[PDB]
Amino acid sequence: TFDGKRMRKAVNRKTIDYNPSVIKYLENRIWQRDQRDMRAIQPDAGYYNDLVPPIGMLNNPMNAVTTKFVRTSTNKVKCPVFVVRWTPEGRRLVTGASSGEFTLWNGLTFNFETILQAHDSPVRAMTWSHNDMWMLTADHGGYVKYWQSNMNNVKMFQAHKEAIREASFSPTDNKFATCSDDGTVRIWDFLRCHEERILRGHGADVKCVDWHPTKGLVVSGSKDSQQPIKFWDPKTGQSLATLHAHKNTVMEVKLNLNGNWLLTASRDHLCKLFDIRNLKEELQVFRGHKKEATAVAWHPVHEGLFASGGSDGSLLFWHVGVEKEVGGMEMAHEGMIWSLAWHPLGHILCSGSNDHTSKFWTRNRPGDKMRDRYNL
Amino acid sequence: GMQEIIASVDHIKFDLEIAVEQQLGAQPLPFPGMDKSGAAVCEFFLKAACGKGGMCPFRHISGEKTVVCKHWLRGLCKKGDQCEFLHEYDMTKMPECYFYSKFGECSNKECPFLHID
Amino acid sequence: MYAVYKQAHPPTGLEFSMYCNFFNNSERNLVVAGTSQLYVYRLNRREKLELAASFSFFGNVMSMASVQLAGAKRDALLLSFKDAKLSVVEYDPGTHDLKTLSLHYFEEPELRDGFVQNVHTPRVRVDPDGRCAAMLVYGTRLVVLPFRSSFLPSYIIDVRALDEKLLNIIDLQFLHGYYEPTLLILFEPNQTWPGRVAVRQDTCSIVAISLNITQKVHPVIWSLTSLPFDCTQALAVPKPIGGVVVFAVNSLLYLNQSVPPYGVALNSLTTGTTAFPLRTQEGVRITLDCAQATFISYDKMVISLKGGEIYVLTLITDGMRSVRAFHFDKAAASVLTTSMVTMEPGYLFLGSRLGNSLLLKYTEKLATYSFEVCDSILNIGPCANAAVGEPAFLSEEFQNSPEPDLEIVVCSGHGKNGALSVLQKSIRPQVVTTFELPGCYDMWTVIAPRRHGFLILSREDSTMILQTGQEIMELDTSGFATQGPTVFAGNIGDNRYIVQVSPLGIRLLEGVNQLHFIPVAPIVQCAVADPYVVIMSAEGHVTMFLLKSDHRLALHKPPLHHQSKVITLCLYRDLSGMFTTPTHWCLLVRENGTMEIYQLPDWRLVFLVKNFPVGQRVLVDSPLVKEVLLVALGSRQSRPYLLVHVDQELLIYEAFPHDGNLKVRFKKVPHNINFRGRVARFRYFEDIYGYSGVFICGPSPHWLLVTGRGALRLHPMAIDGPVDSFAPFHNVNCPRGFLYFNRQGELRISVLPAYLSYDAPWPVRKIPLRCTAHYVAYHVESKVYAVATSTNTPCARIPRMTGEEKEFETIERDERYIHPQQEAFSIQLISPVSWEAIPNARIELQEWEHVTCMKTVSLRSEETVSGLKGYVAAGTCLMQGEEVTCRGRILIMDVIEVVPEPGQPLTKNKFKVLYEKEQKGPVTALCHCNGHLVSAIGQKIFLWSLRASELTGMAFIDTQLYIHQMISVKNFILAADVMKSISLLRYQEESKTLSLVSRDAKPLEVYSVDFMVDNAQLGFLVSDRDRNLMVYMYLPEAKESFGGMRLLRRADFHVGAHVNTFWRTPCRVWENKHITWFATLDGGIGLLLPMQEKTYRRLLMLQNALTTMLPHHAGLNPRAFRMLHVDNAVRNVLDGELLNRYLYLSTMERSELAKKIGTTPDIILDDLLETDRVTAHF
RNA sequence: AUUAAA
Ligand SMILES: [Zn+2]
Ligand SMILES: [Zn+2]
Ligand SMILES: [Zn+2]
Repeated sequence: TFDGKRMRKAVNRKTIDYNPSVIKYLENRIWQRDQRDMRAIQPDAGYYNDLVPPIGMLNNPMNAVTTKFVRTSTNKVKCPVFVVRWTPEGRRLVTGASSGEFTLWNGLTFNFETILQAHDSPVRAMTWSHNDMWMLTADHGGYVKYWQSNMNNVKMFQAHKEAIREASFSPTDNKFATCSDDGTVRIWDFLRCHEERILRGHGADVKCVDWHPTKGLVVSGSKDSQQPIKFWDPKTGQSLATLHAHKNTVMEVKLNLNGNWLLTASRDHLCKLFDIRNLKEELQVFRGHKKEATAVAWHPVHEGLFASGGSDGSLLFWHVGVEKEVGGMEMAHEGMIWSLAWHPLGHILCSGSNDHTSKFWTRNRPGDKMRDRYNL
Repeated sequence: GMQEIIASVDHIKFDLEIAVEQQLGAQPLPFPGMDKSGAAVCEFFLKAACGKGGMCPFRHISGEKTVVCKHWLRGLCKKGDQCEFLHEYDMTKMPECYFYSKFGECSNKECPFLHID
Repeated sequence: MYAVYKQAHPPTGLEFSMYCNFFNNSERNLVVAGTSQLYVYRLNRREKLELAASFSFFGNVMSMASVQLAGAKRDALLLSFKDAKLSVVEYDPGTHDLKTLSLHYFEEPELRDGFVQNVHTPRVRVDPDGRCAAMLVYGTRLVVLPFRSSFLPSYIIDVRALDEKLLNIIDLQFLHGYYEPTLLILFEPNQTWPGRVAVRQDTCSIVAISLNITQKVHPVIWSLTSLPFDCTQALAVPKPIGGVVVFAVNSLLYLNQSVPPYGVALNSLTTGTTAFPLRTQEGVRITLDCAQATFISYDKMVISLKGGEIYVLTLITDGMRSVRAFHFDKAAASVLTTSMVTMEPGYLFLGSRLGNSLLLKYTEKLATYSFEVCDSILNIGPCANAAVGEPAFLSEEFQNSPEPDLEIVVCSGHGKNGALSVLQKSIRPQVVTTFELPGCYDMWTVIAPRRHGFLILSREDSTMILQTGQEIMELDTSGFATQGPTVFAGNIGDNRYIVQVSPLGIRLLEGVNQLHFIPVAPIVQCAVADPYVVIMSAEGHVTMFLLKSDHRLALHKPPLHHQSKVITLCLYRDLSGMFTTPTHWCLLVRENGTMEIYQLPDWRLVFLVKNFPVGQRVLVDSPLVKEVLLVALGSRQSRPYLLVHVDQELLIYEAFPHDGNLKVRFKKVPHNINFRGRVARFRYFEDIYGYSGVFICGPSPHWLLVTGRGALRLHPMAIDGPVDSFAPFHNVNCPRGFLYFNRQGELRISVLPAYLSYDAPWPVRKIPLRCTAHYVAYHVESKVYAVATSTNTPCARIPRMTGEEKEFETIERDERYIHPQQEAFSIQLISPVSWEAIPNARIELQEWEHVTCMKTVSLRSEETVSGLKGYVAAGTCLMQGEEVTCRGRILIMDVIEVVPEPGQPLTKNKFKVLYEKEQKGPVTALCHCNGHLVSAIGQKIFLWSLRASELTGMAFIDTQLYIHQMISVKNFILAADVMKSISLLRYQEESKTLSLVSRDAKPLEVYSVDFMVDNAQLGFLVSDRDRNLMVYMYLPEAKESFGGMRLLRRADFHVGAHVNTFWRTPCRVWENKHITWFATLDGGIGLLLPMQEKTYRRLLMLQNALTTMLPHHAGLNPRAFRMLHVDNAVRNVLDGELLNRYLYLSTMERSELAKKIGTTPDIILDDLLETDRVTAHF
């Protein structure tokens, strides 16, 4: 058993500390107008203090292709990790596991901090409100829980009779949408825990749901081949559109914060991108996942860059407008990657796989020979 | 120089100064479960009665607490107003180190918990 | 809620420079541009750049280029503005402004491809033959402007739709020697970054597309595809050799269509990073990552490296012009440059945003070249930080002034050009002595046998004569008409004689002795210039006097037809022959309102203005003007100016040539000077502290200065109140000084302070530090400035964490290895008395320690009679890379008085480090709150109490990612996050609790935060990366804030520049308002003055009228420019630069606009002038 | 004290 009462030798842990990068960026912004005034980082190990966070290198999103392994964070329970989410300030990483527990890992040195039995059933959904107060989680039993930064459960109610796959907040966080295996999306009032509407029409398990960044639009993905993607009006409850985008089981639908793009991952090995203003024609199609595409994550800083996870354990990186993958690791995990979470500074990526571990990936050091197992 | 000298504001009574003193626009705390330990101390509750037991957004504090809250430093204080440990940054009030008191000498000299010897 | 934005200092710092025919095809001009500023310079042969034209834009220039259109007398300027705007402008003869030929918009959402955030600046390129121009838009759309009604319809090329899928364009340049406009594009089809080079090395490519203007086809020729990943700009080689030179970070490449590629390695860092065939260039170990290059002649390129080093690169060729080798010659180092251009052969201009832009002259040595500095354009660099303090040398006569006497010290420049700028807005005289002389109202100083020998005073009914010399004594001896008042007194001839005029007559003086006197309605105004004397009676009768050698004043009655009464006069000699058709001119204003210029020896009319008093913007040939003065200013009195005084309103004109009448026209020039016995308000002076100009007397005294730079300088002098009369004074006790009366009747003998330079927009002293100045803090006690500075040293070790302690790896590389730059931080002490650094008062920090913040903090103490003590607190962090945990120190220093070292009076001040301890995390921001020190340590904000020598933890709160800025008012702390937003915190003293009052939930990359202060409203002013100013308000009862937990923005404004430092002063209606000042990263100073709602609404109607009904430079929209981040919005900030256009209008135009917006010109003028008056600080 | 030492 582990209770914080066992003596062990002091350990100095591996760190990915963003503070030197921010300080360097704070100095450069003073005298550098933008990227074109930025002095080049040399591909040498001695140029360690010239690094800046992704906000510094806006013209080159290739910095945030995080294929440098940092640490593997595994619980002693050894159960699959279904969702990973960063605390809104990046202080901690929270993982939802099949055991129903929340595990907290320190955001600087990725070591265990605390664990709590959050849900009775596996934790399937975990989302933070746009204001940093609220973290909403859902489980395979159909219950939705309200949490705060101090990881104190505040409200509990059963939203669905079946497994809730994903939840998404409205911009003002007054309402949120949940998708379930019962085949319906449901719009909820956060403060009263009351379902405003029930959104029906998919005809099979709804595996993903996303709220539009500003408009008031709900996009859903389902197992149903006839209704793979649907667009909804959360107020009226009506189906605005149906998108026959994938052959099999759309697993993720993520709307880019620019408000224009819909990112879809599916079991047909494909990630597709769409313009919600023009839904008849599909935008770029992303190919390169040998097995199913299971997780996607838009980069918080670079609006065209996103990471993708696969059922084989591959973790690939793509950019909008680039046909091929900008980077990737074919054997990032030994099992299906369920979730990808970016640090608020998009310098660290975390992945939680169907294997009982979660891994942290950072940007590659300038001047290193990427001859490790994950690169070469 | 010294903006405090050339541009003094002590003679000015700002609106938000009145707003926080009068607890202005403070809606009752929903969801009785939560605590909001990063909130201000209720000055109305200190003088006499606030009228919102647990529903007040602000902290209703008590003076019997002597040891600082170890979870509050880590940002994981679930108890909130019903917490027996002081939410203050007094180093003298830090709890005694579990490892220095029992397991001989503590591993890191940088720990904040008090060492007795 | 409501405010008006005013800029007090125009931005300094040049990003673009070019050499083109701006005015005409006979000469070329140096055209430079900055942030929303355009400057045209002539080269005067020591060589000096003298300003010929300056224009302001409602938009920041993103790219500048010039083209010679078909059948044109000038080069059109191609200016690019943020997003997709291309404006084609020319100089306009006639009206001396710019002329917009075409303005193009390419701001459609389709062209953006769904990318809401624009990271690519629009880049304009011009074909060398002038066949077309191209502008690259959003990084993907190539706009083509064909040239021959001088423009053909433009078309857009999608570079993705081309062959080879460019998709990441680094640089694009038109190539020489082609039958069709050929554009070479340097691009990365697959992008990489330094760090993933091991898996993706050679990523850059070039294609040359041949642009068919008519068929609109553009095939690709000459593709290369394995260029090094770190390819920076490319440069097109001129016609004889041709091709392109591609700059890479670590290598240099020459590429031509037929020849195989030629490339060299500039350092050993190319080994594992580039598979391109590279040959080690011998004797050079450099980098070209951020370098400016231009071609001098052919096969010779001058390259300004990062760090300022200048290299001459020679393309060594065979007889048939194929490049076979490179030659590198390291010439002298120079300023950090943003642009470079070649003037006339032998001259090179280095445009600089960091440090002063300087003009170089290169000469071949007796292949190699030597560079020397001929001129420099002053640049208040990126204003990282600013400190307000009081100047040390205020004269004793101004000590009882009620308004505070204070100045600005700015951390400017960067690196080797890092400096401190001492900024004072107004001129403060150094009074030598004061004479209590009542009754006398006007003065004249004359030169006698070039010191001033006599000082002549006019009383109500008597004249007082003072003989100035070793001692100033009154002369009761004869010679001067002391019986009554004197209309005017001056020097006639060549200072040999003295001329004195009274209402009775005109008197000629040899000195103390009178040569002869000529009696002559009473005389009210006299004009003297050269051997010509013109006097005017009260009814407008004009007669002229002339020196004829025997000397003697000779009467010559001017032939003038008095259709209208003459009300004022002026005489002027033209030394530099702008007045084409030493010549002499008389300037005359009639009662009907007509202004006339006359050839002076004869009296023939040359110039005529029908409606002079209204204040027309341009005066072209064919109420109650009170005073008129023509003065020639500049180098050798080259540029003449016209000064006019009408209806308590100052309006001043520049003169420019324009082709038997005078080939000149007058252009109104903007200013913010209001005028709200005949005594002249305009006092021309030559050589006051070596400065030539005009002093304007009145309620707002001003110094008008024009040096050899040719830029109009207007410096206020209001410390002594209104000035009645003024005169130059050159004396043994007053070297090159001046003379004036106060309103109380006090005569001041004064000199200009010597430590300031008055040839800038503000009186400035720039102290070169040779290192980056990060933070400056003024210590009230000991009256000194602390400056946190850093200098670059080679990095020799890589810190590592082995699990026990820090382990350092020595960097072992080849001799051809560029060491990384490591910064060493120092805190210095600067004395305002002598702006040199105080010796033996310098704090050196640890090896990798970076000053993240340094402020003057008032911490409570039991020593002084008050509580607060005022130390200097610095926050530091040890930067050792991502892999090492970053931890910080808090340094609290006191500046103490000590006995100075013998022979070193400056050593009376010294640091006293009361506290310097390692913190449990990085110290990223510092602040003080009610005598407590507030520190952002990691992701927490701590509040400390300072004991004798220890810091005691009082309270903390959990905060966001990275707090880089905190400011506090009373018990409230405003914390700015690097990415999240601003936060509002309060501290309660009774219960030691630090809580979050409110915060802005939306993301925001904040630069700096301050406070907007009203009588009771407190606004949180926020600076942004997108160059926006936001005011947030805490409104708990407002619905938009959920329960007061959301901060709501209540005012929006897009300043064209980044703001990193803030400070606020009280207004000079304005009972408890404070003006929030800021210094921009582009060298400017701006204001944000709170406003009443009614005045805001009135001036908002005025602002809309000025936006709609006035043409603007480059056709830009003032309203769209000040919109929020579109270059949601809460327009509650007025644009004072736009509101200044109302002052620039004529009276008729002002009245018409006022009636259209349904108000009174007097009311609008009252509002505008009140805003100008309340902000007259520094 | 809710896992401070996972
Ligand atoms: Zn209460
Ligand atoms: Zn507690
Ligand atoms: Zn201990």
